[PDB]
Formats: sequence, C-alpha cells, structure tokens
Amino acid sequence: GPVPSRARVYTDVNTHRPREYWDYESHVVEWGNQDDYQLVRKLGRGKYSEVFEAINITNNEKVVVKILKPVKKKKIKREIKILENLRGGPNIITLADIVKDPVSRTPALVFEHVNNTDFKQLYQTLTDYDIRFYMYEILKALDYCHSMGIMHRDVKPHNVMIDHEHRKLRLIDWGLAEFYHPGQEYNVRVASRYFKGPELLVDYQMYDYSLDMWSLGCMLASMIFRKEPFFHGHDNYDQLVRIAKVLGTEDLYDYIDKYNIELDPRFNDILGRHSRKRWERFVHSENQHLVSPEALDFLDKLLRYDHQSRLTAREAMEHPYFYTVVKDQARMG
Ligand SMILES: C=CCOc1cccc2c1-c1c(c3c(n1C(C)C)CCCC3=O)C2=O
Ligand SMILES: [Cl-]
Ligand SMILES: [Cl-]
Ligand SMILES: [Cl-]
Ligand SMILES: [Cl-]
Ligand SMILES: [Cl-]
Ligand code: NA
Repeated sequence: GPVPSRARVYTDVNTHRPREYWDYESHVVEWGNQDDYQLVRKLGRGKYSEVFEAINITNNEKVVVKILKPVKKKKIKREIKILENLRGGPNIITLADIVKDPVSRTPALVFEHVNNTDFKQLYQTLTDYDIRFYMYEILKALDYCHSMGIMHRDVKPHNVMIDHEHRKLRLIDWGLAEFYHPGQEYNVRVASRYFKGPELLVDYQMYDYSLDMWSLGCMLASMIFRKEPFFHGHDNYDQLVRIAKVLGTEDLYDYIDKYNIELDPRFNDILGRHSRKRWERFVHSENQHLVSPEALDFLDKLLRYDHQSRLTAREAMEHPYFYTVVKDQARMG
C-alpha cells in the first residue's frame, strides 16, 4: 500500500485540544430563531446554497444569509462547528447565527458582513502591489485556520470575498472544510478541478493542510500570468496532464514513488514524459509587470508535487514576495 504521511506543521493541534473541539458529530447545535432575520435580496446561487442579504430586525444590522440545500446531518454539523471554532480569526467569515426554516427545517447560516464583491470579479485586473496584498491576507486566514486544526479544501477565487471600500478580505465557503488528524484518510473528491492538488488527482488520502497551499499557488499563477484558470484540465486525468506539462513528469514520478502510489498503468502511458517549463513561457507583454523574480520563486515553492515540500502558510508569509507589502499604510481610498 501507500506510505503514510503527516503534516509537518500543526500536526497535533486537535490532539492537544479537548474532543469537544473537533468531534462535530457529538456537537448539539443551538439553533436560533429564523424570525429574527428578514431576507432583503438575492446575492447568488451556490453548489449547495442560496445566498441573500438580510436584516437582523432585533438590532437593525444588515447580514448575509446562506440557505443550504439538503445535506447529511453530519456535514452541516461539521460546517457549523468549524465556523464556530474559527469565529474571530483574521480574514475568515464570521458566523453570527444559525437558523432553520420553521416549515421546511432547511438550515441557514447567518454571517456578519455585507459589502461583498467576489474576488473572481477583481483578481484579473489587480496591480502587482494588490496581488501581494491580498495574497498576504489569504495567507493570514490559512495560517489561522490551519493553526486551529482545519483544512479549508476548497480554496479558489470564487471563495474569497472582498470589501473593496475597506480593503478587507474574507475566506468563505467552509462546507468542504475538515479537521486534520494525523493518520486519518481524507476524501479525494474535494476542491474544484482547477485547484485540486496532485494528492487528490492520484487518490492519495493521507493529505493535510498543504492541499490548501497548492490551491493558493494555482490562484497566484492565475493572477500574475492573467490566465484563468492556470491549469485548465478537461477531466481529472487531464488536470494532472496539464500540471505535468508545466512542472514536468520527472518530479511527478518521484512523488508517486515516494509514497508508493499506484497510478493506473494505462493513464501512465498517456502521461508519458514532459520536461519542466520555464515560467517565462507564460509571460506576455500584458502580464510582465505582475511577474517578478520573487513572485516566481514563491510560486515555485507553492506548486510542488510533494505536499510535504510545499511552503507552510507561515513560511509563505516570510517570503521576500511580501517584504514591502507588510509595510502597508492602510489607505482606504
Ligand atoms: C455578491 C456576493 C456576496 O456573496 C456572499 C457574501 C457573503 C458570504 C457568502 C457569499 C457567498 C457565499 C457562497 C456563495 N456566495 C456568493 C458568491 C453567492 C456561492 C456558493 C457557496 C457559498 O458559500 C458565502 O458564504
Ligand atoms: Cl473560482
Ligand atoms: Cl481514516
Ligand atoms: Cl473527508
Ligand atoms: Cl492548461
Ligand atoms: Cl500551514
Ligand atoms: Na452586519
């Protein structure tokens, strides 16, 4: 079988916490009163939800209400426990309440902050400075949730919200998130195709927080090269083929061997041999101003086949790519 793996950071954070922290199946949800919230208008639809602006008539504050499509009870409890555990963390959506429709019993999550713009509507026209600024903010969220023992597992541009007027960023959509426990095997169907890490594509189940760092690298490459998505696979196998045509097959086969992963031999016949490409292959007159030596060094260190070799969120925060932007002077407009 495959060789085991352990996270090299935050490995035991859930172990050191009480069982109640992470045993979401045992958690009893304290539901609120749906009558406190009146929906004002529709913001959008989701893979498993409908999203509204609403008013909290008990304090006259505007809120966001996410009404969930039917899910197994275990998964709603997981999402709620994770949001409660992360509440107050940097750049993470803030769960204000949870209610059920009185008639349909459909669960709805209430979040604090309005004034949202989906990051995917903005991230292809950012300055170099703004890419670095918002990348650092996403890193703060990932370092925090990883430090709280949680993998997000669906990092992508659509799951980042921006308060543009206030330069605030929030990581949203915690419905696929899970608690990291050393030795646990995890579902390989998570994340969206273009942001799936190699571990998901080869069905290696003993992965960890570093999955999120691969997805983040895919976002970075998309922004600095203005290519959406950066790895444009047409099916799960083609996703890996597209990655291998950039990173090369040599390090992919090294990864497969290291963890004793078994690939279907006939897919391996299709993967074949591909050399690692220069990043300047993706540099064009329209994106050259976004691409620096430190950007490419940082990207190289996120987009590693071996999940154990990828930068941690804290290591990423220390990278020279962010040397100047941490000095930001908090101008709003
Ligand atoms: C104008 C956009 C505001 O949109 C917000 C605002 C706050 C919080 C959330 C969203 C949101 C969420 C989710 C989705 N949107 C959107 C894209 C419709 C799509 C499906 C998955 C999902 O969770 C929020 O949690
Ligand atoms: Cl996306
Ligand atoms: Cl397991
Ligand atoms: Cl899982
Ligand atoms: Cl591609
Ligand atoms: Cl991390
Ligand atoms: Na609010």
